[PDB]
Amino acid sequence: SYELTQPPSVSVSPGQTARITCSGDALPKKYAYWFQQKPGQSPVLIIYEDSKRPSGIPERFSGSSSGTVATLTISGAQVEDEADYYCYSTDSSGYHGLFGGGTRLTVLGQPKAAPSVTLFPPSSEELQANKATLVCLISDFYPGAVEVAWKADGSAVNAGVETTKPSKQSNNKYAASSYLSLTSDQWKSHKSYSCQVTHEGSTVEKTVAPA
Amino acid sequence: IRCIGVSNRDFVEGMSGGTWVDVVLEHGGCVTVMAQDKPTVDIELVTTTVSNMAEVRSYCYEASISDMASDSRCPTQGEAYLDKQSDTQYVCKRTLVDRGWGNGCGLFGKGSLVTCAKFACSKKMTGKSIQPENLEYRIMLSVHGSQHSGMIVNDTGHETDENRAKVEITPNSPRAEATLGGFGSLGLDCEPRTGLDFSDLYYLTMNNKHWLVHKEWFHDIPLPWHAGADTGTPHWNNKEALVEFKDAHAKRQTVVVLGSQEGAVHTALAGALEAEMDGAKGRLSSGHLKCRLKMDKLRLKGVSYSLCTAAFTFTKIPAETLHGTVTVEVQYAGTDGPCKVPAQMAVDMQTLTPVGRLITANPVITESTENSKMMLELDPPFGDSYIVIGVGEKKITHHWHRS
Amino acid sequence: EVQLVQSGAEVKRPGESLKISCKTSGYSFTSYWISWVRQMPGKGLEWMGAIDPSDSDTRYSPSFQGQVTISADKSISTAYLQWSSLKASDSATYYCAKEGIAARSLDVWGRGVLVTVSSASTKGPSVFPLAPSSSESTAALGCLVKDYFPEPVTVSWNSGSLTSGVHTFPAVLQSSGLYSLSSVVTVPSSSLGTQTYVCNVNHKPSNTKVDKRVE
Ligand SMILES: *[C@@H]1O[C@H](CO)[C@@H](O[C@@H]2O[C@H](CO)[C@@H](O)[C@H](O)[C@H]2NC(C)=O)[C@H](O)[C@H]1NC(C)=O
Repeated sequence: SYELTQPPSVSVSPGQTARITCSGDALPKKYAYWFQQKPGQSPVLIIYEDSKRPSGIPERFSGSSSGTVATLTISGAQVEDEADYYCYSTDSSGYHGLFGGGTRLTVLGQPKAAPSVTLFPPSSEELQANKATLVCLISDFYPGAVEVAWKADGSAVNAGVETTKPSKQSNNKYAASSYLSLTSDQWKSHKSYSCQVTHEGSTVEKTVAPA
Repeated sequence: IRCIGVSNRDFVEGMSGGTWVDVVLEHGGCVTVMAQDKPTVDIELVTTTVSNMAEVRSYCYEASISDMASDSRCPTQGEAYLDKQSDTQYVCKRTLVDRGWGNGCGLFGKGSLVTCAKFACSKKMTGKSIQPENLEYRIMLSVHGSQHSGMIVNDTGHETDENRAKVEITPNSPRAEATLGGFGSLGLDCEPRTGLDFSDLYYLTMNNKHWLVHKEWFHDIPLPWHAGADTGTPHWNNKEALVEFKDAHAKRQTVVVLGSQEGAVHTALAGALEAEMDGAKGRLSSGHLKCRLKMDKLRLKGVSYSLCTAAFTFTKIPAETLHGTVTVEVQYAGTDGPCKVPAQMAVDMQTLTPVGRLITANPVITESTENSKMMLELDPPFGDSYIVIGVGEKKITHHWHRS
Repeated sequence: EVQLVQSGAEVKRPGESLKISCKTSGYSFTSYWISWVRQMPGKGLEWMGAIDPSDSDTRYSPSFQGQVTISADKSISTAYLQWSSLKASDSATYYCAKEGIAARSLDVWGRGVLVTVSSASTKGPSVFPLAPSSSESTAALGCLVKDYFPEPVTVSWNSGSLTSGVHTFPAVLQSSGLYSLSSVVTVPSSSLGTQTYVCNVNHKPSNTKVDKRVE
């Protein structure tokens, strides 16, 4: 098979030069195309023919392909450039498409944000249905990396946990949710339920009790 | 009466008794044939259509390139080839490109390079063929059969109308007797090949405007072409005249299209004979059809009619045609119809010798009841004169001057 | 001026046939090639194939040649991408892209069509209120949308009135194949008693709109 190799993550401080490398074999003989894709938006053309910049793109995005390596140069990086970056090229024949693995950029200017956690016990109507659901809500944290655990009467909870991936807000601190499915019998078979939320060496604990 | 108001008219005067009248029919021109005790007949060549024309050739003047690539090999390392070279729809250029240790090749010398791109002609023109067997004339004739008003110049119906017929003529069988039941028959033995010319030309269509071009001019055009009529994505010959290669560097010979060529040919067609289609067939504009109609079985309608008695009225102001003749519309109020119109021209006015000759020879009134309208055309004498319509009391006189 | 309007979001089941379309308007459709790109959730871009509408010339990637069918009706200037047997692993966002002059040179991109394929069934949600205890100054009132399928579900507060603190977290795809979400809002404790809070849950594929009261 044939794939283009990209570094998974690349970090850069604001105002510095971020460099992204795309490794290929037929790149000494074929061109490359650099694309940028933001969450939810469709990809935009950053570089075409390995050295040219389209209209509407800022002057800082430059590029150059040298031998078996293509290189995207971002002089004076800013926080709005934090997105996914792909390269694209053709095979040795030149009539098929080839996409790289991707390079998720990271800008460290923004300050650390402790998570805001809200714990909700099961509703009154769900207990009459002989079911239960605990709702642990996370918002306004950064970066997007949390560890959710549940503690029934202090002891750990192995099954029943459901957790989402860290999703981004317009803050741009991240947000996520975690639900715990249970029955009314197990909800009333303990005394205290806690939602531990780990974020950057900072655990947040919230507790609910059937009282 | 379909020729009243024609710019290029021809007052062809026939022979008293004789059935031989030679008439030449130019496009946009008509001929009024007046003769002895026979009705005067308007003759016009309206259309010179052509039959199925076969698509001989088809050139290109707007192309679209697609799917290009350039394979390059190192010096002394083989002949560079691509994956879609032998495809006919692809134009390719195989040139040499300087290489070295900077480009990747381990030798300093000239190397190979091949660039290919898919051809697709967006806007193309077609050139067809014409044969004398294909052309077909069309002649319309309308007698001055004492027709009501002016708006008797409409082809609506006509099939139920005498004194006005259409005939079709082909070089193979150009006999085409014209029937006009009230006035009889009217033979017309016409001869083609007077139309100059059809020897070796082409019917060229580009977008929607057509012309007639020569043989070697249309053969000598630096544009892509194919001789088939296929619509199934055929192979275009001479694809190099629209696709240019310039300034290859190491892996991409910059390909450039030479743009559209419509106006480029339009500058080469200033002076060519224009043309016009007819949906499927094509029209011509040269004409000049020499013809000889025999008027043997022509019969004048309205000789038994007795000279009208009641009073006429001027329905519209008489006007002078560009040739000198005068058209008059009169309106009879009386059941005495049918009857011959007592129209004449005189200078003494009392009484009552005529000077000028009529054009609409022996004018009648078709309808009987009750108040009919009819048309007239006279050739007044040079100088001042009077025109008199009617008989006896209640007659109408009018002053007139020619030139 | 160039416009590549793709199809709408599609939810199918494993095995069903499907055909997504890319309607174009604004350029010479029979001149430039049309390429398709697949992007799985949380994964990267994958070029599937390309097609020239002048003669429907097709180039398929070896990873997809024999599993998809690319057609195009040049009469209406629209490309297509169809599957006969839809697998569960085909759920992704699909982009149609007008190519450039060079081979496989991507020029114009669409907005992407969402293809969801699961063996679940359309089912309405179950709405449950969420109120905290009793601080005593501010509070957070939430609503719980339980065991629904498929996306999306729009939840507002008092008919779109409350605009501050409206929080709608994304859904979680549980192992049962159904989605579930919750929507919270920040309300001061002093406002309770002088203001009635009701969440408006609305799900179109089930045609079910349930508004719930919150303590
Ligand atoms: C030319 O057109 C005129 C209409 O402008 C025709 O007039 C006819 O008039 C009579 C009496 O009003 C109607 O009974 C007919 O039905 C009309 N026919 C048409 C065509 O509508 C006239 O016949 C046409 N041909 C001529 C004047 O010879």
